[PDB]
Amino acid sequence: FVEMVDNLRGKSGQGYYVEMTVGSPPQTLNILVDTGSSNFAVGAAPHPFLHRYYQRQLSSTYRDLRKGVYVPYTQGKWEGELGTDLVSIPHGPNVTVRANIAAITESDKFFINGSNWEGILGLAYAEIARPDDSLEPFFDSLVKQTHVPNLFSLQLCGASVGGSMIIGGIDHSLYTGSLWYTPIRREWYYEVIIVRVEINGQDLKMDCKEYNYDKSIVDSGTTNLRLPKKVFEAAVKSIKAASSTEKFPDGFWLGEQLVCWQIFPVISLYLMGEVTNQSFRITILPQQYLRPVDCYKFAISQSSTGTVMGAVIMEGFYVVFDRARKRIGFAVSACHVHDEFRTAAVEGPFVTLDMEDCGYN
Ligand SMILES: Cc1ccccc1-c1ccc2nc(N)c(CCC(=O)NCCC(C)(C)C)cc2c1
Repeated sequence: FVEMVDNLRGKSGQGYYVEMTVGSPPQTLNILVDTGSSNFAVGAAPHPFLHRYYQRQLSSTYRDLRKGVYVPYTQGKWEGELGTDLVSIPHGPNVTVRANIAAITESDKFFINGSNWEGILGLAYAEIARPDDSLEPFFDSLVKQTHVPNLFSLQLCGASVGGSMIIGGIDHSLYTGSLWYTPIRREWYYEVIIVRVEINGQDLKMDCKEYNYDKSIVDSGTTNLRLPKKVFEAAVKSIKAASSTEKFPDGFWLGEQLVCWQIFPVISLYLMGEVTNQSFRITILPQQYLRPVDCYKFAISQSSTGTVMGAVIMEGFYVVFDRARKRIGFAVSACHVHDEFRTAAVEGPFVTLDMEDCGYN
């Protein structure tokens, strides 16, 4: 999978995108890689922020589904017109798939001014696709129509960002040590179960249900580590404690301020393993959750929809979305940023009882 190496670009905080083609003849677009959504949606109108857009009138293979779709978010939205067309990934597998495409015709606070992408590739499952789960997501269409294996893996290496999306396989050059797998609890988001959290080696001693209150997901579309409020409150209280050599205001912890200088504690997440009463832990450095924006912001925030393992987690690990076996693999990434005193790590096995009780119902 050599030519798929380094097929991801982007800017800090603006997500990772991959090059794709749509229609016949092929129209090239940069498309965000997003494991937290399930729609393949592309700009189709000359929005002033867009470098380019889907021009359906130029594609002989375009087919109109004659149905709109409306996707609101927190004060933002995009909406579009559903259709199908031929889709390829130039630095991916050598195949061409007919996939659903949502031609974005109206949006608000969706496209980013100054960014270099024009659409979004939802890699999650049909259940959270809009308008309903009958709109087959792209990767499902890819797997059904070709012999590409039902998995993909992501190495996000956080000016410009870089990374690799390996469609249908695993490139063992992109990680060190062994892969450790956590089960996909349910196929809608990429939902997983955190069973224990440690700050600098010290457990938070919270009922593990809180770590997954509502849910916990793996999301390449989210920048930060998003923890439930009560877990976030307890998490920052511990990170605050080990960080007494230097005192910042309270608002900096809620995402309100940056400071440069031109000692922090490591965060450990224990994930449910593949075997009863067996878990493993992934540990990230300060180089992950303190994102430069030599200045840096604090990239851990609270959430209402559960835990979100975003780029702060994924940029330290090679992550394997093993859809065929309903599991997610983690391994130390060969590109993660680390000093010479501490390293990102994936360790196991550990003994953890009542891991199923950690999931919310
Ligand atoms: C921010 C926003 C504004 C207008 C339209 C869409 C978006 C949007 C697009 C894709 C997203 N993809 C994501 N993975 C996320 C974060 C995770 C999340 O809440 N997913 C829920 C489902 C859905 C992504 C809203 C469809 C938020 C997103 C927000």
